[PDB]
Amino acid sequence: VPRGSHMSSGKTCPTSEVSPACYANQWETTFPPSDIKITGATWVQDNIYDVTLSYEAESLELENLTELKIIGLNSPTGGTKLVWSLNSKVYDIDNPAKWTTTLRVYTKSSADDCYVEMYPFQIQVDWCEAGASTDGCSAWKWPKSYDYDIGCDNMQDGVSRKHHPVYKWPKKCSSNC
Repeated sequence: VPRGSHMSSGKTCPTSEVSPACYANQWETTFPPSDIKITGATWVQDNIYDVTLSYEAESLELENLTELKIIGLNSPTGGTKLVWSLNSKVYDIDNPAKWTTTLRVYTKSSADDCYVEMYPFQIQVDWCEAGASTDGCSAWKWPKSYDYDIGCDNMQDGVSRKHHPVYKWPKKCSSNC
């Protein structure tokens, strides 16, 4: 089957087992609606996994986008993952409203220790500045800059200060545990 390392389908998680690490009766609902989630995971080694993050959110157009980045990431490759940046010359999405990126992440054991989960992080969005097109920006009914907070915080009574949970998946991406 594979002709080297890091090409093995056998370290890939069942997608049915990649799911929210927590649930809440109330999440933060500031800023445009979004759906932010992990859709796939692959075990690298130890507590390190490669994952696919999927982002969908009400947006302006690519031309209006100044910067779009994941920050606060607990990762062996560092805490920032820019997917678009006019300043830093990163051009890795086609549409701010719907995109995916891959992240290499550290994990911790979940409350069910058949699973692991990633650590909290933020997605920062910046529109309409610093060289971006201003076309449509006056009509935008939301702030030009904002953060989505991702995490399973220490809730009381099911009330979270985060917009969305972090995700969990089976330890080692095993199908059976």
